[PDB]
Amino acid sequence: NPVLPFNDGVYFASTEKSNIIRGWIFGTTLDSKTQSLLIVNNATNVVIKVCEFQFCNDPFLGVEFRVYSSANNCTFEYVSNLREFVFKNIDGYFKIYSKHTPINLVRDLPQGFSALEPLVDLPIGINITRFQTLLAAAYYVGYLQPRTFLL
Amino acid sequence: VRFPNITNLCPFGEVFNATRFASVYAWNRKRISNCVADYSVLYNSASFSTFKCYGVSPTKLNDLCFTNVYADSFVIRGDEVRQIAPGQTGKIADYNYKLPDDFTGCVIAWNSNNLDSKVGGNYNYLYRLFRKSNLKPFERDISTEIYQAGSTPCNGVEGFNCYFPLQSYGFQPTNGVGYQPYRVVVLSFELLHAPATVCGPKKSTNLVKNKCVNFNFNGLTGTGVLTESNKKFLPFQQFGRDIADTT
Amino acid sequence: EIVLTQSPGTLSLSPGERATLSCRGSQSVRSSYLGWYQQKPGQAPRLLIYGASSRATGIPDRFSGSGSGTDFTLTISRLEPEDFAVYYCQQYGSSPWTFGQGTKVEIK
Amino acid sequence: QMQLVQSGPEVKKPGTSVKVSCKASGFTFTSSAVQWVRQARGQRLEWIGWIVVGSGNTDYAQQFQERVTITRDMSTSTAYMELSSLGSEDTAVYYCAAPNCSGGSCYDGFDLWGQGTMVTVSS
Repeated sequence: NPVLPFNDGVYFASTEKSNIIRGWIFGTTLDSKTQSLLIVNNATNVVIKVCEFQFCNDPFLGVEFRVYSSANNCTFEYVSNLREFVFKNIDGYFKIYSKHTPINLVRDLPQGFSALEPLVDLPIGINITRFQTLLAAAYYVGYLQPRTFLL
Repeated sequence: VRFPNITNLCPFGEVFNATRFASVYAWNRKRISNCVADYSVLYNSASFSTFKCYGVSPTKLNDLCFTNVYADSFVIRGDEVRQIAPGQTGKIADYNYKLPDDFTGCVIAWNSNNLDSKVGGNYNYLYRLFRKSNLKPFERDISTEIYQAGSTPCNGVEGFNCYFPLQSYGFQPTNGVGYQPYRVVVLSFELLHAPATVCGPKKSTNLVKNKCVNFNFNGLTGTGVLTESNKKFLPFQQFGRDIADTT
Repeated sequence: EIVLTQSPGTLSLSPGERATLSCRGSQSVRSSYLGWYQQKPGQAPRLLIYGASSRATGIPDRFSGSGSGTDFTLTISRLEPEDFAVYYCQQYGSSPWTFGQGTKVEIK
Repeated sequence: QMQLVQSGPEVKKPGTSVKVSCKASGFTFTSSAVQWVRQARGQRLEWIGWIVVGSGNTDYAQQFQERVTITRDMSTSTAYMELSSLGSEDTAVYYCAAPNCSGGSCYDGFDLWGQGTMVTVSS
């Protein structure tokens, strides 16, 4: 789980059956200096908290919760096979699109087509430049570009 | 004109109807955002003795959207009620609760003699009296160090030129109007580079079919005849568009 | 409580010479909260020395005050017709306040 | 300099709860204490006590309880002190003094005076 940059939009793909990867972190400093967003999808609850988080150097999840040391000055809180997610921050809105499909491959991306239905649009004004995943496996990371598509 | 069901209203009642009121020098600040601001309920309520809005129309503040609403709630004396105003001066206005000259927001104050005053004297409310300098706007100072009027150090011992900066209020039911305890809450409207999800209620009207009407569904406005549709929309989709970029 | 006793009563000294006045207490006190002050026979008292090291406003430089422990003193080098008065010894820290016992510097 | 104002001449009878005011001008009389002094005719003076006018906190001697009490008035910036159960040998004069200092960051001493209240008792 290395720290990865966020340029314009992050596409995350997972081929998991044990739901090992169930968290995401977004922000710039990730050391309580600036606002940071943490999303954890545990059991039947998906909790997203936008606070000043003092994240740990090597955050991890148990099978135990060791992600951040402190959470000061919270600004937002919300509770709600192959899994595909798209995260993009446009005009102060953090849009997350999600899609869940059956998986027929072990360690490869199936050559098919499936649209990612919108999931949430958080009205949070946070500058996001880096992101890191949270795992209790393999995944895939891609970067979006300003292109024209015919649907 | 139609809007979704009004839900997730801002917890305005939790501030006004609070069982405890904060001190003047330790006013309680609450943040409200991403909620429906039921401003009309407070505006039409007759339980408030003072209702002063600066920078916003009291009858049209429900149409104004802000990034956040900061509710500063406290209990003060009646004579100090006028001190809660932009550009005002006084002990509370300079040491307990300071408001900026260009403050935008609404201050609602109501007498709480029947709720805060006690027969033996409610001294639970304290206000800053002695300080080195006037407090900055929206600055919360709760220092309990003994104020040194002169150059002689107090060393934690009261005495000459060593007075306690905090003074308690003698709130009693038999006290006068100016000495009676009054609860004052100031709602300051913070508007920054944010989506400003804090907004007032949206009006709704009965639906009319088979008649030329001017329809306004959220952000889509137009004029036409609304009839029953046999089409099927996706759960997240709101409106459909034709091949010529027409709704 | 703390009780102090000061120089004895009705002492007469010739003008222009050294005059010394004493104050002793049964219990030790803090010098940072100490004060000697003067009062004319028929008028309000006036502060003379505070802290045994700082000269009080409106006091001539010829007046001096000092002391340590439980024994403190007030000295005037040259007597002026404005010295016919009564001097008082006091400590002004916490709740106990012990005002002066009175010492009349008189005129021959 | 500051300026304190007290009452003037006073002739009374023993047993009367005498009432004397002390107001200040020239300096901020917000929460500065007021210390009171009594002295007989040419007789040595002793300690009465002091009052915190900001919150009206009274402090007196072991002998002046249950016979002296003082109230506050911020409107005219005056300390109002009264005595009860006087005596025929209590003829004296009363003075009040606040810490002589100008402004909020001021000096420490008690330098200036009031006007003095002469209490004379006969029969």
